[PDB]
Amino acid sequence: PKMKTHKMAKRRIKITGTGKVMAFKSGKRHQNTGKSGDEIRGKGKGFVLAKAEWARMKLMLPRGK
Amino acid sequence: PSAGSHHNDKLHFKKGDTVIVLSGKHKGQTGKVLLALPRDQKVVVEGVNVITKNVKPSMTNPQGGQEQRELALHASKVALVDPETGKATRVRKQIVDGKKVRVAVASGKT
Amino acid sequence: AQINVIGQNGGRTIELPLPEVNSGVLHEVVTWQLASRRRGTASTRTRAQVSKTGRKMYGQKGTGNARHGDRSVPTFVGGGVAFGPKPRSYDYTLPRQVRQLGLAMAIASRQEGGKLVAVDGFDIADAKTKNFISWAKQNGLDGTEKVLLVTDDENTRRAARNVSWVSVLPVAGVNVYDILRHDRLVIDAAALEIVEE
Amino acid sequence: PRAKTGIVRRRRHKKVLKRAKGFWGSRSKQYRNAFQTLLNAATYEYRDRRNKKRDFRRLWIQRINAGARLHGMNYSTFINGLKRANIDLNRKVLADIAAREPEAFKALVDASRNARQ
Amino acid sequence: HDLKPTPGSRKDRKRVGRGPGGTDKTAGRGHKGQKSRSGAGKGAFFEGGRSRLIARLPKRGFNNVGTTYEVVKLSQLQDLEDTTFDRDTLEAYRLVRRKNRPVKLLASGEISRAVTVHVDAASAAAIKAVEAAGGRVVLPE
RNA sequence: CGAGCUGGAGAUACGCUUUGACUCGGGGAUGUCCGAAUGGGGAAACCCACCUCGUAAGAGGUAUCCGCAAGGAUGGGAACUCAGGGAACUGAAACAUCUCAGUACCUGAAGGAGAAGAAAGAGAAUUCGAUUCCGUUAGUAGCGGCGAGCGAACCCGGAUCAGCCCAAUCAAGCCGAAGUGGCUGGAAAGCUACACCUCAGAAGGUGAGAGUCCUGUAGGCGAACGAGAGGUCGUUGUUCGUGAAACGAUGACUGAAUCCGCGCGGACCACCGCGCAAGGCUAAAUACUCCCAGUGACCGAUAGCGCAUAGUACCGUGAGGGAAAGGUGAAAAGAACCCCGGGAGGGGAGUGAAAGAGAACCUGAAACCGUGGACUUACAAGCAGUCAUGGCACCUUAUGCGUGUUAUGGCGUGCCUAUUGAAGCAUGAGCCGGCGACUUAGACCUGACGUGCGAGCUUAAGUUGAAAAACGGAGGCGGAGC
RNA sequence: GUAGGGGAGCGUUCAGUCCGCGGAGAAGCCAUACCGGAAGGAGUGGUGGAGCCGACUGAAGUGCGGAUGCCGGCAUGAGU
Ligand SMILES: [Mg+2]
Ligand SMILES: [Mg+2]
Ligand SMILES: [Mg+2]
Ligand SMILES: [Mg+2]
Ligand SMILES: [Mg+2]
Ligand SMILES: [Mg+2]
Ligand SMILES: [Mg+2]
Ligand SMILES: [Mg+2]
Ligand SMILES: [Mg+2]
Ligand SMILES: [Mg+2]
Ligand SMILES: [Mg+2]
Ligand SMILES: [Mg+2]
Ligand SMILES: [Mg+2]
Ligand SMILES: [Mg+2]
Ligand SMILES: [Mg+2]
Ligand SMILES: [Mg+2]
Ligand SMILES: [Mg+2]
Ligand SMILES: [Mg+2]
Ligand SMILES: [Mg+2]
Ligand SMILES: [Mg+2]
Ligand SMILES: [Mg+2]
Ligand SMILES: [Mg+2]
Ligand SMILES: [Mg+2]
Ligand SMILES: [Mg+2]
Ligand SMILES: [Mg+2]
Ligand SMILES: [Mg+2]
Ligand SMILES: [Mg+2]
Ligand SMILES: [Mg+2]
Ligand SMILES: [Mg+2]
Ligand SMILES: [Mg+2]
Ligand SMILES: [Mg+2]
Ligand SMILES: [Mg+2]
Ligand SMILES: [Mg+2]
Ligand SMILES: [Mg+2]
Ligand SMILES: [Mg+2]
Repeated sequence: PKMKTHKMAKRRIKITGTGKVMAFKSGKRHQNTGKSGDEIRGKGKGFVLAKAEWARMKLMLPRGK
Repeated sequence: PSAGSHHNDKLHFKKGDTVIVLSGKHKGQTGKVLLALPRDQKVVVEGVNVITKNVKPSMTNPQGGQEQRELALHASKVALVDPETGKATRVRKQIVDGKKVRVAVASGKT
Repeated sequence: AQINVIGQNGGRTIELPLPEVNSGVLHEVVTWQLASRRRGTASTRTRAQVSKTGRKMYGQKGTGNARHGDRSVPTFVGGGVAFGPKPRSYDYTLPRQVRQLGLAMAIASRQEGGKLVAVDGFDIADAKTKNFISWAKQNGLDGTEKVLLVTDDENTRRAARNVSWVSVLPVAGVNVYDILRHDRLVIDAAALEIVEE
Repeated sequence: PRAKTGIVRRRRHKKVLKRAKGFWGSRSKQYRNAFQTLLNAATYEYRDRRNKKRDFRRLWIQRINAGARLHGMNYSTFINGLKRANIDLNRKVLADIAAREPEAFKALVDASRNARQ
Repeated sequence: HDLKPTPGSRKDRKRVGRGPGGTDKTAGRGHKGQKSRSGAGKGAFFEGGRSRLIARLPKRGFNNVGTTYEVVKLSQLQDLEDTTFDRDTLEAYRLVRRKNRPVKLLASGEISRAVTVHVDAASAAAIKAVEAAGGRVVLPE
């Protein structure tokens, strides 16, 4: 059986050139009028997971994409 | 798993033929084929010979009584002989007449 | 780097698998080889496969007995095998270059023997084993060795075969096993100037 | 291929059992209780190698004290007596002197009470 | 029969169980627990019963395959090919085997000698540096 | 075929057979009664009739459905095929959509295959051209309480190739090379000395292991008979879960054009492309394996099928469940006869190489039961051991580091499991013997070790060969990221 | 030194090859004071009556005291 790709992880995770794993910062959908404008700015973004969380994601998409 | 199975139920000699005893205790003694059973591959030759016992039965006769009769042998200790050589001999199938198949050696025939 | 016998004597060709032949790669090639031909035909029954009804034998608690559900179980005499062999296959694809380097290194090994004997033409009358025996005898094949013969001529093979100590191989039926199995190799030689280039 | 037990289990078993002769009742005839008895035997063997070294020292000491006191001396005072006069004897040996050779042990006594004076 | 495999080619497997040698009793598995048990399952992305990291993270953007360009470098074509030239069926026989995708040329490292190239697109600084060395770049019609 | 035969059965008698038996191959004749059962009935294998011929004996006919007739159908068949109907456990660490799964099961029809098939197509090159199957694309595109998880197709490479008609050689069998002498042994195949055939050294049988003793093998011969439309509502199919939902598919209602016409191309329109629905058949590649043959790093009597045969004994009203089972000897020469006993059993004798093989018959372990002998025990508190010493005994890895056995002293809380903590009055266990538990798979993922190539590396299906392997570049991995 | 990780090995069937034994007697069984660091391994003798050891290599249905485990035989309770 070919190991399947974890379709949830498709739109939320990114493989990197070196071989680290990325995602988008969170809290941006109704936690808005908070705000602060620098939070709202800092959140829409993107960023690298701390580390412990790497193996799993890697196993989520074997193809990298 | 019958004895003839290995030898295709086939006798390499007929009844009434003379035979030399190849192997065993009666090496080389000679005799007439008195009885030959193909499927079992067993053959009687006036030379083997044992002492059998008739136990109780009042037929034949109340008392026991012992007896001297030959005990059949396994085909593979039997061979056709060759009047010249006089010895243990193989066989070739050649022809005669008038539709008869016959048996030769290295110098036919028996 | 070596001579023929009957109908010429060239053979200085063929580069060879140095340093002085390696057994490691040989091993690779041979175990692969035997693996490739295993029947993989061992087969046993498991719990699903034993003819035992699946009905519960008696009550889960009560009885005073230990608990069981079925008599088709691997802790049960006459049951299933827990972890038996089912028919499988062992045949993989060893990298080509390694098969090639192998065969090569076989010939090379048998060269430093020197148990190579390159041969041209032969001379066995018309398909007779006695004549194979005399031919062999003229070439130093006493009988005290096991010999692999490779040729494309129907009748020379047809003459060797029935000899206990000769194993007979047509064309490119060659392989590291069969070779390394035997002592002497009859190459022949016609195939050698092509199996260099 | 399959590989039965064939022969191994019985060889193991007989090994244990044959270690176990002279054991009482089932302890020498049933495998498991043999094997078991033997675990405890393990403990006892190891222990008692050390412990017999403990025991014999004891014995020597007893005898020594005895001889010491025959000639009017305690053991302890006898042994400081010996160390003082730098006589350097094993107590195994001191015991054997004490038990086997009277006059000699006597001489060591006098030497030691001298070393004490 | 003479032969032997390489030291360190073949490690003998783990036979867990088989006595106090040895991994006794529990065969690695530890004492009790769901991990101890014998069943196919958990599996791998199951944290606690909780609420999973991947499930807590925002999805971004759709998905699209689009077209992907097969990369050819300068530095490849340059230094030591001695221009056997590009064409179409020539590149393959040298080294840039793909099919099904259009070819692109990108800057890489260095340019000097002039060559004629046949790609499907290329970068600005690549056409610029290939011309400034005397070579032309061919895009299709 | 050519001398034996009279089934397993081995047992006495009768006898058959060179006028060709027995066995093998091939056709016919006979073929009671039941079972689709079909004359009517019926609790299968039994009861009762009617008609035509016949002297009676006997023979033949008497079901239902399609058809004028001829003739066809009914029933059965392990798996495999299609069709009508269609689960749940379970997974989602609860559950309802979802998943298990169109799986299990039920019914139907049919064959040695079946299905499918001759584009109102796939598709995006104005490319391809019936279907099925394998590889691959590819866990990609997509689906999804966007959770669990589900998951194509096109291209490309293979296997096999096909498209036509209608409505205005194998199955019996025969021939078939080459060795003798001495030695061990109960027995020769083994040993030994010389010797031969090999297109034949595959294999089995022969008193132990046989190329050359038998059957055979390579090779050759071989038969009279024998065989080769659209719509709306309600739904669903494929990746298709109402999603923007195309398309097919019908249950209900409704219902157009026929060539400047019609149908598609993922709402929908134009344009540009592909297509001729509503009429049928079609071999080949594919599936399966009751049966047959060959093979095996499959099993050899708790193994392997449940069976060294039995769906039996046995259990159950029934559906249904369901065992254990093996071995004299080379050859029955299967122990005449004598002794004790009603017999059973045994002791002789005799046979045998061996009865240290006697029919409760290969080896014959352990638990467990006894006889005999050594040293020992009737003032003793004990997880039975262990250490130390003394006594007796014994001398084939043995006169010392001894072997057996003991007296007395010191010391000592069974094993396993589970636990903070086990001698525990916590779990398991009568005993010994056997069976008994971390494996397999994928051409998946990720490391360690090793090997081959190395800026390159590799093939898969398959093709051919096959006492081997070689081809096969389709594909896949590196090569650039964001 | 418990869970656990790591390392070097012992023994079992089957397989390839090499060595080689075996009716002046194999495997199996039985006794034993010898050998090896341990799994274990030999020597001799008794049994048995036809097959088998050692070495290297390969593949496993490969090692038992437990599971109120399974099949089987035989104990206890009891001359009750
Ligand atoms: Mg059985
Ligand atoms: Mg101390
Ligand atoms: Mg370990
Ligand atoms: Mg345990
Ligand atoms: Mg536990
Ligand atoms: Mg716990
Ligand atoms: Mg006949
Ligand atoms: Mg009727
Ligand atoms: Mg439920
Ligand atoms: Mg659930
Ligand atoms: Mg039917
Ligand atoms: Mg609808
Ligand atoms: Mg649907
Ligand atoms: Mg429609
Ligand atoms: Mg047995
Ligand atoms: Mg009697
Ligand atoms: Mg006694
Ligand atoms: Mg008292
Ligand atoms: Mg007393
Ligand atoms: Mg507690
Ligand atoms: Mg603990
Ligand atoms: Mg207690
Ligand atoms: Mg207790
Ligand atoms: Mg408890
Ligand atoms: Mg109890
Ligand atoms: Mg590496
Ligand atoms: Mg330690
Ligand atoms: Mg072997
Ligand atoms: Mg054996
Ligand atoms: Mg037990
Ligand atoms: Mg109980
Ligand atoms: Mg029992
Ligand atoms: Mg009484
Ligand atoms: Mg009582
Ligand atoms: Mg009473």
